[PDB]
Amino acid sequence: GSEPMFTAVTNSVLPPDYDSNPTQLNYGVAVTDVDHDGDFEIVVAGYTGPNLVLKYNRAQNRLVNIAVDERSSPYYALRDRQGNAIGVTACDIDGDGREEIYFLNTNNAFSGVATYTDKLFKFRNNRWEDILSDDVNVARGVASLFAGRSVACVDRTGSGRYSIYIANYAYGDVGPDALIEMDPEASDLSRGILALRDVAAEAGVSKYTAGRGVSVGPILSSSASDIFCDNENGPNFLFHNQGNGTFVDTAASAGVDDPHQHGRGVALADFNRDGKVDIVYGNWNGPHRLYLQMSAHGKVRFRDIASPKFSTPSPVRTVIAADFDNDQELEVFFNNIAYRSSSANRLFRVIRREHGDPLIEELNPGDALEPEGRGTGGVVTDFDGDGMLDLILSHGESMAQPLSVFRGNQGFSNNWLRVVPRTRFGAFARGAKVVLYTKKSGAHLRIIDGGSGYLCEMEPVAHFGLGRDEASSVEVTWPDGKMVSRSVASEEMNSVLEILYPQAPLECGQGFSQQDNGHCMDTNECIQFPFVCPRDKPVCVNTYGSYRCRT
Ligand SMILES: *[C@@H]1O[C@H](CO[C@@H]2O[C@@H](C)[C@@H](O)[C@@H](O)[C@@H]2O)[C@@H](O[C@@H]2O[C@H](CO)[C@@H](O)[C@H](O)[C@H]2NC(C)=O)[C@H](O)[C@H]1NC(C)=O
Ligand SMILES: [Ca+2]
Ligand SMILES: [Ca+2]
Ligand SMILES: [Ca+2]
Ligand SMILES: [Ca+2]
Ligand SMILES: [Ca+2]
Ligand SMILES: [Ca+2]
Ligand SMILES: [K+]
Ligand SMILES: [K+]
Ligand SMILES: [K+]
Ligand code: NA
Repeated sequence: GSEPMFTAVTNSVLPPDYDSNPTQLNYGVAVTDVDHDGDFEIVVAGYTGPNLVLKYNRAQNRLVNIAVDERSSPYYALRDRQGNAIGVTACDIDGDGREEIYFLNTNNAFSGVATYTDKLFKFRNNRWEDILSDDVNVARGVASLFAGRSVACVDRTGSGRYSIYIANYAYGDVGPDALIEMDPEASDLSRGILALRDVAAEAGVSKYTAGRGVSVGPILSSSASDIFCDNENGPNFLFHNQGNGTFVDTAASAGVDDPHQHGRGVALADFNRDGKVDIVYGNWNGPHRLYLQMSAHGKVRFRDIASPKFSTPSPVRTVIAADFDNDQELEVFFNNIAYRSSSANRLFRVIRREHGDPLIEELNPGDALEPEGRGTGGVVTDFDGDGMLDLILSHGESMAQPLSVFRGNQGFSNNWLRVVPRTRFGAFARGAKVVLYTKKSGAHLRIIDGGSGYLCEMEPVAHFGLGRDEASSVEVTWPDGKMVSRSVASEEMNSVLEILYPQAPLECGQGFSQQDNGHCMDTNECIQFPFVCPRDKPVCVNTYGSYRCRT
């Protein structure tokens, strides 16, 4: 409630300067591995100015920009100073195990027609090169001149090669959303011929909307990647993956169309830890939503549980859900833009309860309050590898301000585990679901972020806080449905586990058991008895991960 969660470390780790943290207009931020060396770099969309690629130097304890102003540098093209970048994400589009980097540029346009193309950078011929406008693609209808906002990776058919969802901002009947991916039939990767196509129309997502936020993962799907678009001046879309690379909108039916509000930052999470994916998002000067997935009438239906404080209107941009203090409960961070007046950032803990809905608790964001911050973007990542998530905030639009960097103040003695699933080709498995079964605390769910938070993309890591507890096993579900269950050894606690795509006896913890298919599932205590309920509360009710006894 009262103790400050964050300390600013900007001045020691990323001081305002010309080269690495300029006073400029920045927008989205994405975390990926740019130099294939295992560590993650932080890619910043420069709206007026170069894009930044920040790499942690342990010797100096600094984030240093490696996209230096040097034409001979392999990173030089990434600067794209002429591009007015807003959205960014990174995804392996060609299946080489390395991520490409997409910048949505919005030069001279709020909406409709823009004057400079988006960029999709790939490392080849020993340097980063734009492939959207190269010989192969320039006439293939994949580089267009539209305003837009967020982008996100989508493993559309479970192939392990990503499509990139492009949330364009239409003006009338100009500027539909796009879904860009590799065209295998026109590609020859042995010769570096990477042919792209837009499949938005055939996939069912070619819509004319005021695009804002996007999130991707198994929301209604058990394993396949659905797409949630929180738009403005109209309904949100909840694109249910049909299993054949196509999507059908289900938002109105599911109760998340929210047609009279204007979405910004968005994240997918399981707040009540019932294994069903929930949706949190900010509404621009509107009632922020925390939608728990429920199953009313055998049909799926989301229910808002936002408290009055949580839903208090603000000029929200970035929304992130993460366990900043490793205490097992997710926090939600709101990066507000102080464009007309002071507008403090907000932090809430969402506390799973034994009975009923989670409890929403306002926290003190400490140095991350930033009442004068023009917040435009942000990410979480553990860039220094100490097991505590770090927070980076970008600022811009209406006032040039440097990036800010924060470390957490709380939960140092709590346990943690970080899980990194890989695709069948060795890339970050964006869109994968990771479930951690704890010894006594039930099951925690993460989705690896392919794009979230409005304009951003978080590190490709399922970061679990374990509090005082320990892990029994992990379970990874890839978008294609492959599921791997693995015990976590004692010595693997408080570390990063890599989980490879599949080319010890299983521990499922309390409330769960290994089924005939080899995977952990809920134990039904009500039938697995010596009878569990006492005389005075004799009716047993089975729950996911537990049970309750009532009268
Ligand atoms: C892609 O699949 C959709 C959905 O197919 C239905 O749901 C799937 C999960 C599976 O159960 C299928 O057998 C179902 O048909 C197709 O849309 C359906 O198409 C049929 C045939 O025209 C139609 O009668 C259904 O009403 C459609 N259902 C929905 C929900 O739209 C779609 O045609 C498939 N497209 C391609 C190109 O394969
Ligand atoms: Ca790296
Ligand atoms: Ca690649
Ligand atoms: Ca849930
Ligand atoms: Ca927490
Ligand atoms: Ca850290
Ligand atoms: Ca149970
Ligand atoms: K730029
Ligand atoms: K909306
Ligand atoms: K702010
Ligand atoms: Na654009």
